Amino acid sequence: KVRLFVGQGSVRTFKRTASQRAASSDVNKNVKKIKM
Amino acid sequence: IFSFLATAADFLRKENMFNEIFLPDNEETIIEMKKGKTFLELRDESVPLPFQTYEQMKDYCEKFKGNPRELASKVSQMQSNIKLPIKHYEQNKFRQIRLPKGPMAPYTHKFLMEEAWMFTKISDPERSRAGEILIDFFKKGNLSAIRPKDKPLQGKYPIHYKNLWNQIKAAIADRTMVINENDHSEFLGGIGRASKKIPEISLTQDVITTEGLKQSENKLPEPRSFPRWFNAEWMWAIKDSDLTGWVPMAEYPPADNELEDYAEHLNKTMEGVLQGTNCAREMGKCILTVGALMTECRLFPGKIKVVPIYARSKERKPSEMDCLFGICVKSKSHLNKDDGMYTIITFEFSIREPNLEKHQKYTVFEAGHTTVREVPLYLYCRTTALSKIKNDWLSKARRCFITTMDTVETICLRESAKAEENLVEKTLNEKQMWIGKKNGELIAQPLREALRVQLVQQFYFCIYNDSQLEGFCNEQKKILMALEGDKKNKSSFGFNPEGLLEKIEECLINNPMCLFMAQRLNELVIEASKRGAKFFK
Amino acid sequence: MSLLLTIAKEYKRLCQDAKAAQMMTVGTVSNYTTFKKWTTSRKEKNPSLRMRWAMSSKFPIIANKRMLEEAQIPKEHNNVALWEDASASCINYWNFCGPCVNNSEVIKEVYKSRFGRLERRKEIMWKELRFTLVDRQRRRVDTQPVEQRLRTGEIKDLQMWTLFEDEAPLASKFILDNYGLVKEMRSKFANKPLNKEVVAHMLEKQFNPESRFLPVFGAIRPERMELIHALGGETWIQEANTAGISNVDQRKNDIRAVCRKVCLAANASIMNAKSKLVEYIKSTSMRIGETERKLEELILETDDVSPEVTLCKSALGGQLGKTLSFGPMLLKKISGSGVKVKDTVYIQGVRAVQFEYWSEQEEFYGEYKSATALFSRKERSLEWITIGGGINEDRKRLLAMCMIFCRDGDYFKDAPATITMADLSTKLGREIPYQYVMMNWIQKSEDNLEALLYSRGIVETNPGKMGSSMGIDGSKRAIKSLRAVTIQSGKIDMPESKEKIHLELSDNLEAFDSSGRIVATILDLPSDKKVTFQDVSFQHP
Amino acid sequence: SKTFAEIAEAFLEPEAVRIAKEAVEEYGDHERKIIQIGIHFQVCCMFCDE
Amino acid sequence: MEINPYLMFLNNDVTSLISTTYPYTGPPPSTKYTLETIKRTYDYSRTSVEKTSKVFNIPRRKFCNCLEDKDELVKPTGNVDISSLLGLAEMMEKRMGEGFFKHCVMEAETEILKMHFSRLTEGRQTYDWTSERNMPAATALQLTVDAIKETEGPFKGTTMLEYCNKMIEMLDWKEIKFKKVIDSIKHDEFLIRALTINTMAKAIATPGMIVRPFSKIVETVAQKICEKLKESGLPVGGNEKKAKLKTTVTSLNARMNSDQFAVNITGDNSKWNECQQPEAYLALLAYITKDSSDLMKDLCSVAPVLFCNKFVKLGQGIRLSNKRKTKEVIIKAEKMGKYKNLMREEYKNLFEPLEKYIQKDVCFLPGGMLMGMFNMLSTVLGVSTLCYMDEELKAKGCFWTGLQSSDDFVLFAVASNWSNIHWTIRRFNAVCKLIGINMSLEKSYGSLPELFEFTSMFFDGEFVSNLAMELPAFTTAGVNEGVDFTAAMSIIKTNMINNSLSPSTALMALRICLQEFRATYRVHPWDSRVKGGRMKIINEFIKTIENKDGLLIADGGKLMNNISTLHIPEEVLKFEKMDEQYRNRVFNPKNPFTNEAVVSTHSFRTMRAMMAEEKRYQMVCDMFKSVFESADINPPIGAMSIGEAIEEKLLERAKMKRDIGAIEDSEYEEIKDIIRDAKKARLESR
RNA sequence: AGUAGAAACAAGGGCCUUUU
Repeated sequence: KVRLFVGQGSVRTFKRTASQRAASSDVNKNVKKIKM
Repeated sequence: IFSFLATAADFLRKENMFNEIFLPDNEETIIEMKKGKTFLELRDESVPLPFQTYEQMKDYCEKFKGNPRELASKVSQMQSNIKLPIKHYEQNKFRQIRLPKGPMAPYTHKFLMEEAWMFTKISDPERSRAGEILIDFFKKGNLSAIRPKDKPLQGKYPIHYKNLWNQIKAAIADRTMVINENDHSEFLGGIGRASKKIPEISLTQDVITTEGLKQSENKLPEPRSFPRWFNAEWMWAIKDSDLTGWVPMAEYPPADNELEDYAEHLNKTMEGVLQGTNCAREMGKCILTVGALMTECRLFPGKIKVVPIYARSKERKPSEMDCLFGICVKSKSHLNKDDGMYTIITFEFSIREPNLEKHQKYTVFEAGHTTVREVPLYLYCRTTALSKIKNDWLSKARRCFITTMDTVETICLRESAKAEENLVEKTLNEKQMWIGKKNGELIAQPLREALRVQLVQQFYFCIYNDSQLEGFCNEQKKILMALEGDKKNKSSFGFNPEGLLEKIEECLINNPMCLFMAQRLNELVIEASKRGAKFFK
Repeated sequence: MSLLLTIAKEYKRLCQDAKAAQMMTVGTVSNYTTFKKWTTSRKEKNPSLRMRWAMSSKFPIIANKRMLEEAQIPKEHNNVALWEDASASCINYWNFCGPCVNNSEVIKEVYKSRFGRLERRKEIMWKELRFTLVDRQRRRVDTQPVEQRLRTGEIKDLQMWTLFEDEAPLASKFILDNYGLVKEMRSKFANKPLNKEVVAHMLEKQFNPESRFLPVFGAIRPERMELIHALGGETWIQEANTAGISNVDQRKNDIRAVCRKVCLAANASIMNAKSKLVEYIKSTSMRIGETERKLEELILETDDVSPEVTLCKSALGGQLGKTLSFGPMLLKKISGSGVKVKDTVYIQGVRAVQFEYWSEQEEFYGEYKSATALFSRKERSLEWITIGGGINEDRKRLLAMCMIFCRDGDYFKDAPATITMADLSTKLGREIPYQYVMMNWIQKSEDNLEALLYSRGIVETNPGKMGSSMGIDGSKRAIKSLRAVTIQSGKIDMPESKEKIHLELSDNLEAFDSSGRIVATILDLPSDKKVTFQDVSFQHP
Repeated sequence: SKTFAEIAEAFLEPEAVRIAKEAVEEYGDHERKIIQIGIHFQVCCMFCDE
Repeated sequence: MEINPYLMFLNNDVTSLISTTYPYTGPPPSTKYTLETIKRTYDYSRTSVEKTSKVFNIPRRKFCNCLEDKDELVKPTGNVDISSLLGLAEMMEKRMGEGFFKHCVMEAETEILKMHFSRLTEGRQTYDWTSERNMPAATALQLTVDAIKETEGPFKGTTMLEYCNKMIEMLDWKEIKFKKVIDSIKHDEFLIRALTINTMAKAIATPGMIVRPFSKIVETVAQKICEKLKESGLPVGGNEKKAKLKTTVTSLNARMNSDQFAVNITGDNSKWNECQQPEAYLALLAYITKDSSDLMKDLCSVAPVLFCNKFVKLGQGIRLSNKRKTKEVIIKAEKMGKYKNLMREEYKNLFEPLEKYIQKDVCFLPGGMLMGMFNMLSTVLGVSTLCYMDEELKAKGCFWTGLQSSDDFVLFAVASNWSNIHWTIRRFNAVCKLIGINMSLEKSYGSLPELFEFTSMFFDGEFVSNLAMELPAFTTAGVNEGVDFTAAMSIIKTNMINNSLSPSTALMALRICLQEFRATYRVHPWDSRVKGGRMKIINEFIKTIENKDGLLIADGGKLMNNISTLHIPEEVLKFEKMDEQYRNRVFNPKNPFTNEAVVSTHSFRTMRAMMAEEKRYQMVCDMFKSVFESADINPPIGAMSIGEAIEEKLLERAKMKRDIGAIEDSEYEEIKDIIRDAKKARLESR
């Protein structure tokens, strides 16, 4: 973990682990389930 | 979750939607205009007469239903209690415009055009400044011969003008173009003839009695009859000046395509034709003299500088030439504000006797003799006024070339397209344009010679522009459209032409151009009545 | 360095104050923008006069002292007041002789747009000026050839991530996706002495296709529209060949072909056509010049008003223009309203087939190849049509497709004998309405088209109206002509509206737009064709 | 971008937009909240992470 | 001979020469005017019904639904029948479609909410309710926000709605403070001062800053409505309305039957503003806002009442003088009543009837409109009339359409006989009279097809571009050397594309602009002989400058630009030739002096209490830009305050430069200690 | 004196506010 200034007037915290799952796929699946 | 939330907050902060409004909590879920006691107290007082509270008006409007029977009945009842007149012009013709009555309109342009007599001297590139030219002209000694007589031919305040002329000559002799503040300069420049403000807190009925006090009795302008001398100026301005290249110009650029060659050939022809006239001499005289006066009022305000009335030209095919039409001076031009006011004074030469009706403004002084043989002289001493805006526009009077070229190429391209061939030289040389009447007949001359008339028209629009000419040229369009309708047998009509003519005749006062153009418009409708309708004699 | 210490001392001095401290402490940083307006607010009515006024002044110019001292340029080389201790003349001295920058070849990259303009203009072979009354149509177009056209948000991120990285915002999706463009821009403008704001503004102009509503004649290509002023006016035409400059039509054409291919693939799945289409779109890309771009972003950026793109934009959820379609034809509703109303049509003897027809007055602009129209319908009848095209065949085809659009004519009441129930519907288990059947009928053979035109009443060309009349072969004038078919000269000006409508699509690829209207369908595309796509990636089994 | 739904589709997936829209219509509340509810719904679906 | 220039109209088309009439080649060119306007407004309202308000205790004439004195109706009447107006609104709604207005108010509400309150700064001059003077929008906004801050507490709001709710609260407040060389004012004086609308003599109104946001909201609704309508042309300009007219005329010539024959009428409404009432606008906005959120209902309802209660300031008063005019007294409007005897009979007759309405240096006006305020809402109200259609017209086979913009319209009537044409026109006049909209009988005219006029654009088979209107544009703005010539060329290009300017006219204007450019900056060609210090230095050093062609126009250059190269600045065409040393010096990035333009050396930069605040904001912004180099292009956003951002960024920069760059641990510690001290001082101070 | 319009200027503050 590490804190870091980002852009302007934003201090955030970043962790060096790639976590970008598909958002579209999961949302679509849940929406299809909602129709049963 | 945290990456999604970060992106979302960035995309909200970007749009100014990161507030409670769009992102409220559970409780703060009721956003509403903060209705105040006074705002309601007023809104409940603006509701129309039938209603007495905004609630009734809203309840009546939200449920409003259409009843076309009542609406149509009311429309017909309003259509009957009106009786809108409709007047086809063919039956109800346009009576001739009535022009005001009184003495002839007098000359008003700053610098004499027709009368003005000029002195030439070979150009010196090194000495190109205004003062440098004036000094060089003074040194030959022809200028120093002038010695006006005490008695003027006409006009008023002679002594002041004579004293100022002597003072100017002394200034130039000293090579310092600064005039001192004396009684004559003070009176002509009105240095102290500005009414002094009186406070109201220091006022009393006794003070009112001691000196009369009443609301200013606004002295509206007075009416002046048609000028009989304008035609002479036009005809003179449509003649060559024995010199060419009076107005400066840029250098034509290269060319790559046929279109550019055509544009450059037409522009060359028009510029060559238009550079030899006299109107263009006045364009040059205005551009240079006002440029100098602009660059003096900017630098030396509070000092009554001396500026010449001059121009630069070129002998026909050769050397160049500096001309000196006259001399000007400018009283204090302390232009603290836009659209200011600063009196100037203009001396100008002539070889002609002054008309009483025309040259009412001027105060001439016969001044010895001049060679060409010997001829008498006449020193025309005016006292006019100018502003910033008039200065800038006169200094940008070169605009007229654009308009004239646009009209000429709007006629030539249209005539060429109907035949699908380059018909410009033929149109220019041959196409006949009526330019007046002589001996009861309609004179006509090719376009190449009516460019001069068009240019003079645009120049005079620049010179005599005022509210009157604006209103006139805005209200005459209806008549021209009616004329076109008559030409094509389109049964035009109107509701109240008499009011239109009244509006027009209201804006005809003491401005030669308006009056002259109106008389010409009447002569036009008359000549067309022979081949058309909708106009009375 | 020491400058840093000066900045810190300045900050300390400001914070020592009370008011500045308050305004800095309170609120967020956005307040800066606001404050940026409360200061330095002053304009002038006539700037030209003011400039002439000021230039005359003894010392009009303003110059920093440290720059002049560093330059070590004479104070007055020849008794000229360059500065007290500045005149305009000073600049001349600098230009003619003075400190020289190491190289000025970077300017060609900063203003790549204008150098591109000059480079394109140098390759135009001018043919011949002619004179004639040119027919000009007022339509929206684009006047700047641009590669990889983007939106303002992407452009803003591109500037920040190419100039100010230390103050870059959190990494966006676009920046990750399009890293070759960011790298290319970064390399040229990194570690360079430059006015950063100027470069940013020029990159903004670089990526913005200037769209304008102008009169136009001839082909429509940005390469011409940028200099249309020097090609022709209302009365003249300067012929010139501009075909081979900044080809932008081949990539648009390829994009439309790809959308057609994917839309035709994804019609097989009756149950899951939509999902298959989206998956097919996402798992595909294509190369543009040097970079490789994802098809979805290209579709979002594009402005091709075509059923393929319209459908894809709907599927992804992109909003699109208020533009209808009917086959290879274009439409635009100027006015009117209506509501669906079913009516039967007997195909052969007695075979009822239902078809829906609107019921209200409705004006419609139309546009087929080299032809245009402004027709109107009313309660299942073509009220009138005014054409301003220039080709006989395009005129006839436009009129026929318009008649079909409004389901006018007897054939809709009593179908032609030729058409059969096999072709009426269910080519692949999906019903095909009557109108598209008639469209296929007319395309199939010219004779059917002639029969359809005959269906509309024919009258005798009255006197005077001879010029405003159209025969069966699209004649300008004849002795007998189609009923209520006005004709004029000059293309009908295309309307305009800056509106954005959300529209969904059905399981059968029927794009609804918040009302019954069918904006587009898969049954208004070329049947099929084989193509070899270059520099494309169909990463799907 | 003249209506809220377009602004939500800028970052939110259009499906969640349609969902929150239907939800607002059923409740009858202002549509200005199409964004907030959409965000919440997305968080849950993404939260699940299959 | 007697030369006459009009004779060219005898045998040549009138449009192809109408430009010659416009005197646009020359320079163009209180209380009496305002009093006459007030009187005409109170007269047009034909009724005499007067209520009495309690807040102001001023008789309030009601200009709606009280029509009387139906004499000489031809003249302008300012009474409105809300029933008729609502019926016309229903007709327009029906034609457009179901729920036509809800989508519009939705598209407006989508913006009114997220709008930043700094947008108000971009507007014409607005009256200031503190100094009682006209002032640019930004200064007035800053002044009133400082008054708010001094009164109760800093305005934390950042959006339009918060600002409006704070104005509504400010109306209630008994006292309001505001800075001055710091007077305080009671509720009633600020209540009057908020509504007060000044005037500028360019005439045109100047409403207070309290009313500006509500006006923006109403205008935004009117705009989103008008843009949809195809029978209006106010938002659009140039080509768009011409294309509209062409489509309209085609539709007309197609619809009309053979028996039917069309007519046109160029109309120019009169007293547009004087006869429009904001109460009809109030009712109309209520009808439009019948289904949408109550929020838009109130927000829209606000501006009409404010305008229906708007005071109007009398400016500069009368001037007194003696016979010789030596002396001269000045008197303001407030004291006019005292010296009522000392005025001309006409001025007294005009003033005396309004004394009851008159309040100190103001005259309460319960209605009327002023120039520029509600252009698009009146345009909508007037387009409503064209839609009208009734049984009688269809029975007689008559129908009228048209195209109206603000106070200027075009009408297209159709019928089968002139006896019916006249009746149709009278019907139109009546329906327009029912809602105040009048028509001038003198300036308005008609004719058979294909001869009309609309906003100074004359129409026939063709449409002659006026060109006169665009002549003033052919001037050098006067910003700098690089910008001026390119801007002029771009103006010429636009005029060529739209106003169908000819090529030779373009070349002449280009040469004229180049010569005025050479004259203003006191520059002249190298080969010319306009001696000057600049010119002499140029000439000697031009021997050193090897390439004559590449020389810049400002540096004794020559014109290398034409019709086919107007879309390319000179700096670009001459780049190749430009001498290497000359090019390097000309475009050296760092120099003392150093928007489709190139940035070169030629670019040069050439009531105090307020200056103090301006310098404070200037310093803050200046040093925030000093730290952050991307402050202007991309508006900052975050949760940190300015101080916190500066603190952290400065510390990070110091650490980066101590790590590698030329800084010593001593220097880094000194700077960091300074920063800590500054932070402590800032927080502790206030 | 003069300008122009439907009112304003005819300097204002305490000594200051040359190249078409």
